[PDB]
Amino acid sequence: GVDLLGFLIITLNCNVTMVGKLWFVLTMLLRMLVIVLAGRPVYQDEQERFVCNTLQPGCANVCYDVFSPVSHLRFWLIQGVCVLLPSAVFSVYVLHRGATLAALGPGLQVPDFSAGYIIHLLLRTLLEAAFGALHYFLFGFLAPKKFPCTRPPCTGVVDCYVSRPTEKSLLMLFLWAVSALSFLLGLADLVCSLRRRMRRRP
Amino acid sequence: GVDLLGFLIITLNCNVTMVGKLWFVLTMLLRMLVIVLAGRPVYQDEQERFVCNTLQPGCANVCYDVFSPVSHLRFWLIQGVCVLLPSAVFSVYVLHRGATLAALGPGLQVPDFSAGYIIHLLLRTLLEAAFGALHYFLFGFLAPKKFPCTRPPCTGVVDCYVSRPTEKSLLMLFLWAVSALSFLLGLADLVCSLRRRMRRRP
Amino acid sequence: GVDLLGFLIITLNCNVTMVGKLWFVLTMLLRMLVIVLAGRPVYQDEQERFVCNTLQPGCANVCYDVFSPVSHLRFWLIQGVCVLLPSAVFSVYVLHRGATLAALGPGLQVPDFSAGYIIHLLLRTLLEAAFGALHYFLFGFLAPKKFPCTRPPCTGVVDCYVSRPTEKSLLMLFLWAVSALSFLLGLADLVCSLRRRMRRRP
Amino acid sequence: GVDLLGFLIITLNCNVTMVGKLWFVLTMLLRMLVIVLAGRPVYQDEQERFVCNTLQPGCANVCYDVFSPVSHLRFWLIQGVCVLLPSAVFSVYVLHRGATLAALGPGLQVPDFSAGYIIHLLLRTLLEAAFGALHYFLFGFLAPKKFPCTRPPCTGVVDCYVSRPTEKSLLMLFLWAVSALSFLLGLADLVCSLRRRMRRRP
Amino acid sequence: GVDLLGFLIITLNCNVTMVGKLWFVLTMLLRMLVIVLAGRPVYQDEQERFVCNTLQPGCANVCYDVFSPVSHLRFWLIQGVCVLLPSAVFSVYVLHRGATLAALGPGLQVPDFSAGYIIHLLLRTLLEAAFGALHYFLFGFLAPKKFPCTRPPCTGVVDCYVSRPTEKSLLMLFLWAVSALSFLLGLADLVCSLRRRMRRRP
Repeated sequence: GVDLLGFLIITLNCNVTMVGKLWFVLTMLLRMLVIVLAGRPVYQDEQERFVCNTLQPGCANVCYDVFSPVSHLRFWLIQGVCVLLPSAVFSVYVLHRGATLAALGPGLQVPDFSAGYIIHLLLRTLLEAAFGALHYFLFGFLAPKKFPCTRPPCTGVVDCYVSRPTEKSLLMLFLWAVSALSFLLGLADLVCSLRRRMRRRP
Repeated sequence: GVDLLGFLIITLNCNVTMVGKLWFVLTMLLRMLVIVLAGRPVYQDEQERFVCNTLQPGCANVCYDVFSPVSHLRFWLIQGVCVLLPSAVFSVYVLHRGATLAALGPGLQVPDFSAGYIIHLLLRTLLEAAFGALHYFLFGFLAPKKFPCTRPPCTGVVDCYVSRPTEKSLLMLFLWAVSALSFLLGLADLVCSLRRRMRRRP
Repeated sequence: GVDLLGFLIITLNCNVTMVGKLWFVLTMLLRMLVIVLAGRPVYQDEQERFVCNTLQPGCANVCYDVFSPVSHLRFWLIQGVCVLLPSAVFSVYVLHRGATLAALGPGLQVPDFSAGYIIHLLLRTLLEAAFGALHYFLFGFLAPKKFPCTRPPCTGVVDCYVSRPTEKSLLMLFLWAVSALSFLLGLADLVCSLRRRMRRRP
Repeated sequence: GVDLLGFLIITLNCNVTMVGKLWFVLTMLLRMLVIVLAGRPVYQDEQERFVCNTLQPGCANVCYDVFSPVSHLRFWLIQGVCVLLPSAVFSVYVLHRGATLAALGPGLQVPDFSAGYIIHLLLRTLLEAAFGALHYFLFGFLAPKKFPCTRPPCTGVVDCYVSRPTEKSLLMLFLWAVSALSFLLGLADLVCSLRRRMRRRP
Repeated sequence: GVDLLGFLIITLNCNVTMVGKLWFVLTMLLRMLVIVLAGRPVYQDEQERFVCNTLQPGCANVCYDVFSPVSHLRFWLIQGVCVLLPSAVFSVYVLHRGATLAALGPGLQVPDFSAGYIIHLLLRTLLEAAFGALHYFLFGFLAPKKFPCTRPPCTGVVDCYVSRPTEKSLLMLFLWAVSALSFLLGLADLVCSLRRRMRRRP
């Protein structure tokens, strides 16, 4: 005996575990906020102050283009969005299936969206290992200090100096630690919400 | 027997299909977020580091002005806004026609806004083909690496070097793939929500 | 027989026409979003790359200061805010007069805020003609391509080159078209919501 | 006979006058939006283009540091936040005292938070005169056009040119007018909500 | 006898004291807003205008990298996020335990989340002393005005000039004062919400 803004929050809370909620808080307060606020200013002058020891115009542009085919700030952003996509698709599905069932009508009788949670957890877990492997195989662990350049529109070999590599290496380690910690939180929910299912099935 | 914050969400959910909701999520989490967050920093120094091999002041300004009459970041933003406009006009219309009917008053009796959905889908689908054609005929597929300039306030032919073309070409391909995938989602909803209409009409 | 979050949306929806709602959508999705997102990056380097053919320090600063006493981005922002102010004052007034009347108490009995709509429409319409006239008399229709400078801390006449004038001229024409189209929407509501009033008064 | 999302808006609306609501709208739509959106771009290159007629490195840095100990954009932001703080503390107090009283329980019986309004108005009014006096005694009314510098790491007296002083002086006058107009709105509410109190006390 | 959007706000308000609410307002209106809005522009050109008295390319990059291993803006942001994390975890826990208990069902009967408040307060208080100690031992109290550099890719000892140190020193003192004031607010809530607990236990 509740209103429509009643049994529309219980039907979404009772189908998600506390571990998932705290994972959501951790993944949106320590990952999607640090990247936007403290990641953009750091990588604002990666090309402006990429000083190369040369004088022929155009050597610096190609040298920088060869040095970094794609900066890892965009890699972090893409990985963060692709991790959060399944957590939104499932929420939309739950809302659609919960707000349409009350229209027909008949101490609560909330639906049971449990079979749609394990698949979501599996997809989210699988989407992180591939991204971690790509991160390791593309960017390594720490940024380099100087780069040698040989692609000639210019004459010779030009050694260029990277800008503020220590802070970049610190931020990379921080994000690595955050992702590693968040992987275990999502792995512990799949092994706990699946052993709690076969128990309640005589 | 529901309140006003009751039969004001069902009357908006029952008139939109799950395909449309997931298209909305995809078009606002992978298109309107990537452009704002990762598109602005990339195109921040397109003119600052457009190095030209010349010394007469003023050759660089006109050469850049001839090179790019309009950058494609603004094109992407305009296309994204113009695609989402019909999806907001219909929502406003539904809210206006749903919150006014309950004022008069008489196991639910929700209205049927189905004839106003096919027209919206047709307009949204038609608004994307023209923009795709314009994108292909204006910007091509990949960015160039060097530009020749002849418009003289300066003396001769000046070859200028574009800044970070590889990352720009990667982002353009990503956005092309996203738009191509989103077109089929909007096309499959029109062919499914129209065959499901003539069935329920004896 | 509704709650307080009941007859507090009808009392605000029944007093505003569909034309006004779609005008609100149009002038907040195509005017206040384009200016913020695509207007700031364009006018970010108007002074940084205002190249002048001189060598005496300080000629460029005064030449730019004489060239543009006030950029038109701030003009657009001020006009946009001053247009939207009346649409918020009336909403605040309606909420204040609707949430205080239900406290006393006595198939609905919603209030009639119609006399307070024509005055709002008249003020909003009058606030746009003056701004349009100021825009035409201050900035013209197209940006110039080069500027002559004579105010001497420097020696002679210095011709400076403006940065990316074609894109600026395209954006300003787009904004002109948007404002011109929005003026007629606000003019057609005053002539329709006033002829529909004298009819219902025997 | 209302819900909790019922007698939680009347208990906040009935304790605030229309003058206060319109002052809030004016102070958050014409003061906290202009500063953020149009104040940040103007003061973005105050140091980048502070051209000084010298050649010894380091003279420009100290000359700029002596010229502007603190820019007035931060002064405006601090004043704006410190003005709005009392208007939020009182709202939090009202919510806390209104949501806890309905738990115990017993044509409405709304509480009377009037003695807590005059003190808030007095504090808000007193917090603006001091800031106005500080603004006048620190920044004056109009920005200067050129600055003489004598603090030597360099040799001699160096005259530097300020960047775009006319637009800065226009924005300063606009903000001065806005603050002066807003002071009277807060002064007229204290003299009206206090004469309307002794009347209703036989 | 309330709805679900009823006994879901009382169960969260009655478990938090007014001191905590005003601390939240203070630590989100004077700490998380000043840093984002007035902290980013100040530290935007810390490396761009770090002038060094040398001519060999690459000396400036390493000199700046040695001078500031990590800027204190990121330190402030990390400390602010880590302070607010416990205040969000507890809120999520309260919502989860309050929205699930009403599903089963049985002048109010709100739960008592008091034992879960002292632990949260203790963790939040302990998380600030360590950060304050780190701030003192890493950045001191005032920024320096000039830096000597000896790490050679360059020849000799190079004295570089910091950019706008006075404003940085003023902002750092302001943030120090804000943090010091906020520490006592969180300390006085633990000593008051613990003496008020043993009283109500015969």
